Parts: sequence; structure tokens; C-alpha cells
Amino acid sequence: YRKLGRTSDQRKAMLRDLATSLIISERIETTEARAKEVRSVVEKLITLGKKGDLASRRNAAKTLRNVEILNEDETTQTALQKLFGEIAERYTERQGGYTRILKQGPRRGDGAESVIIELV
Amino acid sequence: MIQQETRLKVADNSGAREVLTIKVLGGSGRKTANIGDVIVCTVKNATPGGVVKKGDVVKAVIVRTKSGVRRNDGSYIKFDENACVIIRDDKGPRGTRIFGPVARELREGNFMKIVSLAPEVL
Amino acid sequence: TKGILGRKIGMTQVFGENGELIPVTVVEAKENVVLQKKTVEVDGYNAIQVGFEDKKAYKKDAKSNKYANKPAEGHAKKADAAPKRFIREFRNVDVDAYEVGQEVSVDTFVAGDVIDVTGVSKGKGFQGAIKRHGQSRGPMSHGSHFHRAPGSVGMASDASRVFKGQKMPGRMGGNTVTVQNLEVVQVDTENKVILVKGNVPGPKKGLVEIRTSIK
Amino acid sequence: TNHKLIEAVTKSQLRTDLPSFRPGDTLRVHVRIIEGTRERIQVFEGVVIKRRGGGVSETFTVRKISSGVGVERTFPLHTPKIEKIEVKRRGKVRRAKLYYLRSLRGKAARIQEI
Amino acid sequence: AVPKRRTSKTRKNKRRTHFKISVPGMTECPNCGEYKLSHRVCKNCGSY
RNA sequence: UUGGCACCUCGAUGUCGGCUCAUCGCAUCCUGGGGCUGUAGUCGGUCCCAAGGGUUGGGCUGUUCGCCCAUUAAAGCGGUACGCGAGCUGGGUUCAGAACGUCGUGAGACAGUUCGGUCCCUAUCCGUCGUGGGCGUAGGAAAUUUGAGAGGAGCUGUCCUUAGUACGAGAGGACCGGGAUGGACAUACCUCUGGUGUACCAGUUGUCGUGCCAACGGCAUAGCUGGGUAGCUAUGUGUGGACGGGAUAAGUGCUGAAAGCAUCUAAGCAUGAAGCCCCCCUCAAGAUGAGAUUUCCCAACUUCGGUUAUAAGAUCCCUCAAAGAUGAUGAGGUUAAUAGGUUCGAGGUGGAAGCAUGGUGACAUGUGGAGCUGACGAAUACUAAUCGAUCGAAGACUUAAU
Ligand SMILES: [Mg+2]
Repeated sequence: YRKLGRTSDQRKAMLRDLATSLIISERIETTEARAKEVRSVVEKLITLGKKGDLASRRNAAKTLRNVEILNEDETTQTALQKLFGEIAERYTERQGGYTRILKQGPRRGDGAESVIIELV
Repeated sequence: MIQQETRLKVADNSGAREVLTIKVLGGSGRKTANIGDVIVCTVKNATPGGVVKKGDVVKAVIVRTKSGVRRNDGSYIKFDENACVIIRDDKGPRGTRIFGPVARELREGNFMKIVSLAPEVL
Repeated sequence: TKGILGRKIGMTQVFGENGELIPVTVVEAKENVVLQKKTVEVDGYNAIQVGFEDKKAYKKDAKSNKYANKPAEGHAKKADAAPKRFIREFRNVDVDAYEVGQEVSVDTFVAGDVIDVTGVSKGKGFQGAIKRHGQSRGPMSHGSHFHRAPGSVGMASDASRVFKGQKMPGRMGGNTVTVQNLEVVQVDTENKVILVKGNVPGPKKGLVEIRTSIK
Repeated sequence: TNHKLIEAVTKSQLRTDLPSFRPGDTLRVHVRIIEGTRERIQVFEGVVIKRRGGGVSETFTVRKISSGVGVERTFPLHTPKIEKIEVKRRGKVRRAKLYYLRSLRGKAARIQEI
Repeated sequence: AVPKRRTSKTRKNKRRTHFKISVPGMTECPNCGEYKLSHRVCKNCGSY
């Protein structure tokens, strides 16, 4: 597994942040290496959401951030609720995958490979 | 793995209670010794009386190291404490009352007087 | 005599008669085929060329070594065999005992044979003096600023140069290594497996060459 | 198959007569000693302290106090020089490896049955 | 530790014969006809 | 070595010891082979041949040296700026402080002691250790190779037998020949024993948080503690220096004249060392002397190719690891198991959460070898290797055989 130029605690925090953000937004722009690493994390989250039981929910709460989503009609729910209530339903028949990576060119401030990582 | 300056408890009633190894016999560059290897040593602690007195330079044979030995079948034996027995240059003990368990690997080195005199050979 | 090509699977342990722990290396030797016969009057020396494994057939627009190219397919089609991934050749064998296209089978070896095994050692990459060459290190304390460097590289103005072969840092591993006087423990004809005693050079799933001990 | 070859080759020397035990049970191991004369059996009775990676390579270790000196004897699980393994008594522990018993002497190293 | 002599122009231009960049690994985009980076999204159109 | 001389260097050539790393000589310490002996054998002595390998760890001193303690087959002597400080140290020595003895009226001094006292430098060139690109090797490629040359290894103990049969008042005690095991060293490897194992499992303290209970998250060296997979590893597992040929050295000779004798030598023919060459391991055709074998590709314009663009084959680019600083190498790119995911395991941890029961409560038992699980094994196109581009032959003359 990659190190991403970061200590173990900082890498863990950054990966769970990136996972939560992809869950909230359904698609994010980031670096290639970080997307290659967050793919596994978010996909294991969707796997836990697909089981749906309480122990699995308690386990997925270990990784997700306490973030709030405002739906339409002023509907409000957490990232955990979105994981177990809308995204698990979207992938009940799919047996892996769950994410796609679209390489984009190098950014300007570095030569960093910017990528879109989305949900599928 | 007994090397020089290694302290060892002595497992007989010869008179010596502890020894420090001056040299492992058997060759130039030889550094460590295990059960069945003979060392030269100086006694550092002795009982009042007995034939071996503090400061003597004596030969001893190693019994029951805590590094332990492998056997040909892939079985290992290890002990709690390094131990040694003072020998009389004929591979025969100075004491008469060897104490503690003794590895079976000494039977090969012809320390039969030590092996027979031990309460347990393993 | 009697060599063969195979790939290393891993190490394990067997109990011999009288029950001794025998560390063994599992070598898988399957689809070995004689592809050529080198002869003194044609090549200047006698040997048998042995192909090992099984490539897929030629395809249009292949992008990897998985598929035989036309030169290799034609070469392996001159004998009647599928394209092979590893091709070596053996000099210790008697060429007349072998026939082109025949299958070098695992039971050419019998338990108790004494063999020489050749592999390519495990890679280590750029490594320093104390690991690449076993050199001792300097003091780690007592004001020392010499820890893992190589020592002097020479003398003073007499020389005024570094001699060839000074044992300086560089790329460790990946060399051809032959281990001598190993013995086969058993042969499994259905699994096509030779159990060799001890360990052989190379990573798991590498390539090993077994042949009769030259000593 | 390229994967089972380790297990395929090693299966024939796996024993099936060994009872079930876990780290913490005191068992008696009957070992075949071949002296110069015969093949007498000798018994090592002690507490299981650990056991390791499976297959033929599996190993276990038993610790005893012989004459005031702790003796640890480790065996391959499938070694043919074990005649018979008797689980003398079961033990309640909370670790897989009982290295902490190496520092204790006497009543400090007691284990409850079952 | 410190250069003993100048580096001549010849030596300098010899040393920097391999100091160059390669052309991008680019391909025409099938949908829009403009050049793009292979295995990347066409930035002019946004396809594939 | 101690000196003599003052020839290079004072617009600087760092001086002793030790460490690291060596390299060479032989006037040889051991091991190999010999002659002579006031050599009975084991022990020696002395001389000759031999530089292949080997040639210890401590106490005391800054020490080199030396003495001592234990070993060892042996603890060799010298050169390399008394090898090596742009590789290390800084105990001695040679600034500034202070003190003792001593000398000087004194300032101060002593190669007399004593305590203390800044060791800078990002490597341009050659050299060296590793890795790439270019062109060449008269077509363009894929693989398998020969070996001109080059490097590496090269040590040795003890025990048993012969055998107490071998010399012998005795005491002691084999040469050779045959086995068996070590020490040191070198290599490969992770099955075993262990070490580590910062995205593995568990216990636990303080405090803050997710509203609360319960369960979890952050931070405190990874908070700490107990275990631990792969990989990487030695102190762990294997293996090696085995033979055996060719020519020799010191030596020992056979035949044999010079010199009708003698004589190893002149002619001629033997025998003879761990040494020389080969044997063993590794690299190698840039071996410009560029080698060999097997296989693949083979046209249509020319207005005469100084010819396109393509074949065979590669690559760009992308998924990766048995490989890697980067190139490179190797596994793969949909006609696909390369990586991720998913599912099934191995190994590790050791008994999840939620309930139920028991207890006043801390807790305990049951559900239930439970739950979780980086790197290891298998299956599966669900996700990403989806489109495409670039490079890459048409084979020169002369002569002879044909
Ligand atoms: Mg100057």
C-alpha cells in the first residue's frame, strides 16, 4: 500500500476524509495516487453498507466522518445514512467495482496527475 | 550461545556457584558455545569449602543453555538458565552431585559420568 | 546427464525415514520438450535445447510475451510442440539418448540423485558496502562520523588511483547462481514436482535448471 | 493446479490421529527415543505455550518445570517421533501465546480447568 | 569538492545532449478531432 | 632504524596511535614437498623449493612496542607519504587558562609533569562501483549460444581404524593408507528457530468528541502494553573449497660418454609440491578479430533510387512486480486474470456487536473457534489496462569455386 507522502495517522485521516467526500459528492477531483488508494477504502465502505446489519453500520462508522448532507426539501441526513440507505440500494446487484477513475492531465502548480474518481 | 565474559551458574557441588568464560575451546575465531562445548572460565562466586575456590581458572562443560539446541527431527529444547559443570580434563566431573536437568546431547560428547549423575536427562 | 527446467514454488518440510526434518524446495517441471539437437558437425558442440512452460499461440496484435511471435512459433513448429516461455540447453546430456520433439519427463530423476541447481538470485537493488560486501561498520558512538561508509579506497600518492574491484556500493542480486550437490528427495509424476533438499536461488515462481552434479 | 502443490505434495505426511488442544492445556507427549539399545518411550508433560503456522510446518511448544529449571520443548505437530498426545487437562487462558509464564514461579502460574 | 578547471563549451554541450523533454504521448480524439493525452479525457470535448 | 646532506614543497605537501578498507614483496609463522642430522619412532635441529590460502580474543598503557591471561595449525617480517583524517576518531603531540617540581632578580622558561581545550568542504576531471542511451557488427528481427579473454575460490583442526604391528630395557609410540566429524570463511534461502513487521488482532490510562446509555473516533513516542502475516533478515536452514589430469621447483633417479673407471646430463628417458596450466563457479563477440545455430519477414514505384510506406518485430501510452533511484528488466493491455473490488481460504488474533441469563456491582456465562483481518493461495471482467500513434528491410564491390 502507498504512503502518499504522509505519516500513518495523517494518511489515515486523509483517506477517511476523501472517502467521506466521495460519498457526499458522488465524484471528486484529486491526485492519481490518492484516488488509487481511496478506491479500496470507499469500496469496502459500500461493501459494509450492502450488508446493512447493525454491526456493519457500527463498523462503517469507524471510517466515515460526521458530515451532514442537506437533501432537497430541507431533508437532512448523515454520511452513514447516505451510505446505508441510498448507495447500498444503488449497488445491491453489483458484485464489485463501485468506482471509476478518469485520468486528467497534469495540474499547473505541480505536474501532478489530476483525476476524477466517481461512483459506479 | 555462550561467549566470553558470559556469566554461568554452575550445576554441581564442586564448590563454584558462578563462573565467567575466558575462552570457548575448539578453534581460532570460535566465538560461541552451546551444550556439549567446553570452555575455560574463572570462578566468580564459591561456597565456603569445596575443592574449587574463588579465582581459580578451570575447564567446564556447558549444560542446558537458554539458547537451546535443535535436534535432527526438528525438535528444539531450551532451558531457563545457562549452566555449566566443572570437568577434570578427562571430561569427568569434579563434583559428585550434579543438580538440575541436563540435555541429552551431552551423551554424544562422552560426558557419560555427567549424564548418569544428573536427575533428569532430556 | 538428465537435466530439466522448472519453476520454484516455495519451500516446505518432509519427514524422512527414521523421521528427520528435511527442508525441501518444490520445483514444478511440466511441459518440458526437446526443441533442438545441437551437434558438433553443425554447431561445433553437442547439446539438447529444452523448452519449458507453454506460451499461447501466435495472435495478431499481441502486446506481451504471453503470445509467441512468428520467429518463436516457427522454431517450435519445426519440432512438434507448443511455443515455450523458457528455452535453455544442456551439455551434460548425451544427445543420442534424446530425440527432437520428445518430452523430458519428471521421472528422469530418481530419489537420491545428486544434482546442481542453477537460478537467478533474488534482487536487492542499490545496496551499500556493509550489506553488498559484508564489510564491518564503524563505531556507532564515541564521536564517530563513520557508520556505514566503505573505508579507504586506496593508498596515498603511490597508486594515486583506485584499483579495479574495490568492493564499492551498487546493485545487489539478480545474478546467476549454481548450488552444488543437492539431492532430490522425491518425484511426483502426477503433480510433476521434484522435491529437492534444501533451498535454491531465486524468487518464488522464478526459473530453476536442475542437472546432474558435475562433481 | 499451481497452488495446492505445497499441500498436494505434503498431504501424505499429515497425521490424523492427533487430538485437539489449544494454548493453555497441559498435555503429555509420548516421544520415541532411540538410544543405542531400543526405542523406549519417554513422556514430556507440560503446558502448551504456543503453536504455529499450519501444514506440516506446524509447531507447538510445551513448558514444564523439571527440577526447578524451566524446560521448553517444541515439536513439529506431524513429527512421526510422537507416538501419542494425551490432553491431560483443559485450561482457561485469554492469550494465544503464553510467554508471560516464563517470568512466574509457583502459584503465580496456575490455570483453571475447563 | 570544487572544480579544478573550467568546463569548456564542448564538454558542457556534450553533457547536456540527453537533457531534453519528449513530445507528449498524444492522440487525436475520436469524438472532437483535437489532440488529447492518451488515456486522458479530451479537455476540449470531455469524452472518454 | 638512528643519522648525514639540504635537492621539491613555507602566496600550507595536516606528522602519533586506533578504526574502516585494503594492496604488494618474500628474507616463510602455519599448511604442501625435500636434503643433511650427534634423525631408533613420536619429538626436534638446520638448509633448500614454495607467496595458494590462512595467519585469535582479552588485562595494562594515548600509545606503536612491550609484558601478562587464555587460546591457536599458526598467532610471519616488511613496503605502499613509518598505506589510508576532501573515509572516521582525536587519547598523545604543538596556541591562548591554571597548577606542581625546577631554573631565572624578573618578565618568563623546560620536550619535566598535571587538569581543560572549535577536526571546514554541495565532487569539475582522471580513477573506481553500479546502471542506461547512440552507432557499429553490409538486409531487417526473435531466441539459443561458442568462448578469445577476465574475475572468484584456493585454509585447516580433532577423533576412530590400520595399531599399540613394529620403532620396540623400557617410558613411550607411526609413516602411509582408510573412514567420521568440526573451527574460521564464502554463498544462496525463509521450511524450521528467532528479529522486525507505523493501513493485522487484542488489553489498557488520561482527556476531548460523536447529544445521552451502550458502542466507537481523535490526541498523548505507533499513548502504552501483549501477540503477529507477507516482505526484509541471522544468531536459523542448505551447500562449497571434492576429486582428478598436464608440465614443473627443490629433490630422487635410470641409461650414458666426455675422463675404456666413476658420474642424474652433454645426447636421451623417468619421477617429483597446498605452488603453475586445466579441472570447479561467475562474467564475457565493442573479441571493431565484432563469431555460430534455429526460426520469422520479402514490393512497388522506379525514370533509376540519396525512393516512399510498410512486413517480421519493437515501442509510445496504460494495469503492475518475482524487478527497480531513474532508465532498464520481467508479468499483462479486452481474442485479457495485470492491479483494484467481490467471493472462498491459508496464517494472525483469541472469543465481536446485539441479545439472553446470573450477580447489588465490578463483571461472568451462553449465542459461538465468534468477529475482524496489509502484503500469501484460488475464482470471478464488477472497475481500470476502452481509442490510437510512432519507429522498423528490399539486402555494396572484388576474386575463386560454382
Ligand atoms: Mg598553491
